[PDB]
Amino acid sequence: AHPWHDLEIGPGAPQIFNVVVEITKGSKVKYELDKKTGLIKVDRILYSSVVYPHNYGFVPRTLCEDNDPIDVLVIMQEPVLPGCFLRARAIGLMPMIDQGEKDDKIIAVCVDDPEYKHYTDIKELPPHRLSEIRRFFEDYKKNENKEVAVNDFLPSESAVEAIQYSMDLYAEYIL
Amino acid sequence: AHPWHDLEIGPGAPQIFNVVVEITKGSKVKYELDKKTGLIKVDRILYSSVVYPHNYGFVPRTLCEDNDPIDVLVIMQEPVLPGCFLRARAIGLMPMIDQGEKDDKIIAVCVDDPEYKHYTDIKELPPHRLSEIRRFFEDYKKNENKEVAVNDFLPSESAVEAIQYSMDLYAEYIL
Amino acid sequence: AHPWHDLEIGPGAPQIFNVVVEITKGSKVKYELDKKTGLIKVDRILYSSVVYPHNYGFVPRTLCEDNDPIDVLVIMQEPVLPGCFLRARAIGLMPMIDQGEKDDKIIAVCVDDPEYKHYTDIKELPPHRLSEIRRFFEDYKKNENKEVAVNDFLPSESAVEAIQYSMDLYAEYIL
Ligand SMILES: [Mg+2]
Ligand SMILES: [Mg+2]
Ligand SMILES: [Mg+2]
Repeated sequence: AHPWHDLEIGPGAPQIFNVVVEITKGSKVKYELDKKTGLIKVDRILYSSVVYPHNYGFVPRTLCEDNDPIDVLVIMQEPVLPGCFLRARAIGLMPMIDQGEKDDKIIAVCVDDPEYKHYTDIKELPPHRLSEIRRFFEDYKKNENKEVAVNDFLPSESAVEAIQYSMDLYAEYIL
Repeated sequence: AHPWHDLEIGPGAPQIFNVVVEITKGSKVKYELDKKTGLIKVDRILYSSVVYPHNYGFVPRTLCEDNDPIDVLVIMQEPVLPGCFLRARAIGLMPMIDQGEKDDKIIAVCVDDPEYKHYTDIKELPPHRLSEIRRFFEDYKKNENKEVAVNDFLPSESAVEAIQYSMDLYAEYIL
Repeated sequence: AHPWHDLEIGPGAPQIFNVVVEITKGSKVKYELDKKTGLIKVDRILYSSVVYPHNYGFVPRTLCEDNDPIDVLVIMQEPVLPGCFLRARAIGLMPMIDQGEKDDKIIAVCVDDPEYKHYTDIKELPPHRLSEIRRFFEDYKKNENKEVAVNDFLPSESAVEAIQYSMDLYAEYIL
């Protein structure tokens, strides 16, 4: 199964959905799905002594304006390996700009993680968590001389609307 | 290749056989094969501060009464990653009951591990190893309020008979 | 996608090319691509207390006299996981003999690693690095009672010629 096209989004979408992990919490390696093959590839090694703050990946059968599936950061107890998928609930949305292009990220929790599965909104999180996440995306390409502006987080309903829209775009631009 | 259906069981089956690893020794993440896609998914994060005592997975082209392929715990020197497979010899069988349902596990060694490849029966193992394994399966779902009873281990020939039966069930219930 | 057959070698071949990693830097597990299925398998656990000095794998759509794709050792900042691929530049060639059979290895860097992407020849590396690499391949099967002779390293152009030849052999012996 191709993890973008063949894996189902999950019956509970857009509220709950599968996430294919590309990058493990704590990693300096920026892995990405290779869209053509469905394999995981090294896009690059980060140019700063920084690491992804949480597991990170994408939602199957979604599509954004950047021609990628929608991105998700998944808060949970444990590191998850690239290429594996998990079930997640959207709890907030982080709008941002990467060199003039929209690049919004979903903030989610794993619904099968007994510690985090009961979160439904990012306002429930310790605020430092949000501060660290925002700072990561403002920092992680600085040493590539690439400009990343991050805006204020939005609530879970904004995230759910983003997911739904990306489902629609995928369904439209398929065949 | 779908790792359940397309990967061969191995010429030496039922005595020696491929094992597709789902969970690495030391992990708190309960990964599982997603039967439909052949991808590895997070089933859950364990609900106790426990970890899998050994690499853990399943045998291709097998089927049990629980509609899953047969489960195998593989004793060896080194952690193995989810989605990779290895060659194993069955050396014992651990019968158990998960909430009233049969859920027996094969105890095996990796035949390509110079340290463990010469084991042919669980009675050859340091007995604590068996004690820790049994205790793990009695413990690991307790905090999910799920009941798991584990019975006395059986010899390698009982394990080989279990494997063979699960080969037969797979061959029957295919097409 | 089958990682040997279906993944492209990369537009820049033979100078720059995809590498599918089989073994992570620091590993004692000798993983290998299973040619038939495209899955990663445990070939064996190394028989000495040694570990791979760098990430290690193969180039898609190549073929050598040993009926395997050509082998590559990839020098870079970070460990890469089995089954993932990356973009690499050939910077040298290590000729060797494994029990009377040719088994030459490419020495490469990851072109997406900001630290190493500017290397074009192995003479640019700290010489100890070459000493450690050579010694690894002279050591790692000793305890299997298998004989491995390693010869003097050759420059990047020798590596590029090896890659190109292995591309040709693959194209010939396909269908
Ligand atoms: Mg993305
Ligand atoms: Mg199972
Ligand atoms: Mg090889």
